[PDB]
Amino acid sequence: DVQSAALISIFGSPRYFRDQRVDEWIQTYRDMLKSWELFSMRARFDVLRSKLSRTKTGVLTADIKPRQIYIQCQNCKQNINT
Amino acid sequence: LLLLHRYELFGIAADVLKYCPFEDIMGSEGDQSSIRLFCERCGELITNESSKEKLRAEAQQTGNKKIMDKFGYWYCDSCKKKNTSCVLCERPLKKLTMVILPCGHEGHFQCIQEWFLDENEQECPGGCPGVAFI
Amino acid sequence: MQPFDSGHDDLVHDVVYDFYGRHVATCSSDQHIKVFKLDKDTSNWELSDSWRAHDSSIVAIDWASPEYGRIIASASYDKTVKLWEEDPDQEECSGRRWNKLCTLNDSKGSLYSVKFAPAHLGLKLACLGNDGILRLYDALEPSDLRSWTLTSEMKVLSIPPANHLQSDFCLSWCPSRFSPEKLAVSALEQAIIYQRGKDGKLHVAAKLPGHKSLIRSISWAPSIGRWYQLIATGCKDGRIRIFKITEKAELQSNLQVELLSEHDDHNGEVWSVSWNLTGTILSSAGDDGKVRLWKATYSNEFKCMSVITA
Amino acid sequence: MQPFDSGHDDLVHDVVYDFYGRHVATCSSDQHIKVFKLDKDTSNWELSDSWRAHDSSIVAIDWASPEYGRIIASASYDKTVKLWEEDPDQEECSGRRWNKLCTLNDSKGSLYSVKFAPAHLGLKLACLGNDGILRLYDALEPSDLRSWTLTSEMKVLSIPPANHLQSDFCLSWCPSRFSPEKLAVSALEQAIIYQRGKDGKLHVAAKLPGHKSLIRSISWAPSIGRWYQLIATGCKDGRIRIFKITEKLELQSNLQVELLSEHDDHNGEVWSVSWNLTGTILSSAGDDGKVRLWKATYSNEFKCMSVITAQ
Ligand SMILES: [Zn+2]
Ligand SMILES: [Zn+2]
Ligand SMILES: [Zn+2]
Ligand SMILES: [Zn+2]
Repeated sequence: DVQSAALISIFGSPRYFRDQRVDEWIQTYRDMLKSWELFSMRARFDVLRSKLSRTKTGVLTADIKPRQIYIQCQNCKQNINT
Repeated sequence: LLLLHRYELFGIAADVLKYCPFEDIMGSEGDQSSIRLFCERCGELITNESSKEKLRAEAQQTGNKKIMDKFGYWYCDSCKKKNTSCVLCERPLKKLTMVILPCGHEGHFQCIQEWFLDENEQECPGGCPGVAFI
Repeated sequence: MQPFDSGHDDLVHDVVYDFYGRHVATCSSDQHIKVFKLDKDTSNWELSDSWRAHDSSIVAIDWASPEYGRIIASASYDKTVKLWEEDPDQEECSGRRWNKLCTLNDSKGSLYSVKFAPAHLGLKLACLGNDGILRLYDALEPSDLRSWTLTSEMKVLSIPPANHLQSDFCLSWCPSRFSPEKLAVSALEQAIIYQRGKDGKLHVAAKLPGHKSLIRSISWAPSIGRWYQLIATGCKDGRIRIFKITEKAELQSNLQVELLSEHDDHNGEVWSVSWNLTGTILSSAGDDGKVRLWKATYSNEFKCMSVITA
Repeated sequence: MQPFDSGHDDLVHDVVYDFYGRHVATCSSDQHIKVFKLDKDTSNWELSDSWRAHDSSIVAIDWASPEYGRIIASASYDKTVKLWEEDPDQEECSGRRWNKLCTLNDSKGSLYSVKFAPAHLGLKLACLGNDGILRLYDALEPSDLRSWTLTSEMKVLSIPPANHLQSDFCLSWCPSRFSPEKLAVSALEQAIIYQRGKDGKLHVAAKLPGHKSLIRSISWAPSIGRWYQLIATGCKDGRIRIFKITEKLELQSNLQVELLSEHDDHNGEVWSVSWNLTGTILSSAGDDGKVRLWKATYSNEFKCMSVITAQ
């Protein structure tokens, strides 16, 4: 029951520590959700993982998806997101 | 053209401007809707000169110009990036995108419209705290 | 049970699902590949395309990862592997819905099994024929999916078998993104696990003991999150062997293999063995005409639960 | 569309549309700028915001191009020109919906006319008031809207006047995209056309004759395909003068000014003149509160089409 394991683990595994088993369960549940074509539920799982990774200070600890767009400026000809 | 722009007829203005025999009607900078991207893994600019040159040579040899449809800016020739994926469905994305602004994530029209209208969700569907609502 | 006719004029050899479980590809000895889609409304299997693929009998096909597009490999007995990409701007049931990409004319023998590596390893391939040579084909150039480069060439069998003696080969990758690259390769009577080393080349890692006869099917169970991996093997004997693998020169991790169970319920030859998505239900077909479903008990012993006669 | 009443407590001096014909901005003498937007539902004008801008009566206004944002420039008697930009963040009709960008406090006398250049010149602002000098302000970087540099300063009058109160300075730009830059100055009673030469400095192109009284307005005509261009001027006597301008390629082109018409149907003082976007239908204001529409006849002269009076 990796679904219940992941949905319980995201309540404070990367917020307080870091173990490989929780990341394995999270990736396995995300792959299963992709395989069932539950992309909306995968997105809800991702935003819940982002929301529950807020520390006491406020620094996010979730391994979020990296940026895919780096627009080049028309005038200065440099990266707008550095 | 300015009179057409004064009314809400922009597609007609685009049709008029696309096939105008005069080449310097609106602006002289050339391409002002052209967007250049840096790569998400190496940081170099996605210009793809090698792929365009090879596909131009191949299409010159084989005659048909459908080989040049394989050229695109969804891959990087320096870092050998395979494809850019949709933020919701994780499928290859080649022809039309819908970029979420504050976080810089891709999307099909149907996928992004589904997540931001049908599901009534105000967050980015890729795990982003910045509320890019509607 | 609802039987649907696939429409081939000869024996249907291999049937494989896609990643999303709504498309099935059937190869046969009539030199044809057929792709069937599962209709959402009518809930009946209907044909999408049917095109001639090879000049001999196709025996193994595989779907690619859905994040690399829709690519179907096809390994036939004419010493070719052909990769097929769908262009959706064609009519269905026409023969032009799946476009040819590349022919791999490097195999000197009749190919038996073709498999895609998992998506975290890239767009890789794995071919095996009666020449006894395991070949890995990558997709390095991302602009065109027609330049596939051979990268790993490992010899499984020392000499190829003669034409009068039968042979069977099968492959199974490692569906684990959190483990190093592994490959279960089934020779005639041998089962070898190949691991990717620090030098970028495959090496012999472990061998599954037993297997006094021909191995007909190999299958690596999905790692749902457990600490032990599972390999299921169906031999020419009646044995459905399940191997439990625990992972801990020039190899990133040495691995130990212990036989978990051994079942003689089929009383014949286990032609095919497979796994579920979560590795809880096994399915095994045999010469008794019955497909058995196996589930692990509380004490980690697999016991049959259903028998489906045909 | 039906007429509507503004909340202004004094005389409205200049009303100017936006580009898209849905946003209207009125500057008045009670120190208020009220901007109204045309609602899609029921086709009625609705208020956007109302903020005090200057310390005197505001006599000029001109929107900028929508590609440079919702910029409104207002000129008043306080010798300053202030630029204002809409903010969707603040609530409508709150008063904080608009924000200043730069105050053009580079004048000694009260400024009368502010006008925005055609978009192929960039973001350029024309200012003319009681000092007798035409001030041109350029945005050398259109990226930032708070930076404004004076670039051209041409003395349109020989001497400063004595009766500074009895003066009116009006400006009008030339919407020809591919002709050289042309600017119209009506300083006190003389109308001057200014063309940009090869040296990069403005020069006197041609002079409109006549104009026996103070020129209260000026408007250039959008020439859609015509080989000649039209200028509408309005004098204090009530005479509406339509000049015919022919351009043939130190300036690189000479201008031949030929008077085409002179109408005195307004028994008063023509405060404002205007063109429609075709350069055909001309409308004029007056001291009688009447609005007269003028259209070209079969001949080369113009004739009145309707007299819109207010009761
Ligand atoms: Zn820049
Ligand atoms: Zn790159
Ligand atoms: Zn998508
Ligand atoms: Zn995002």
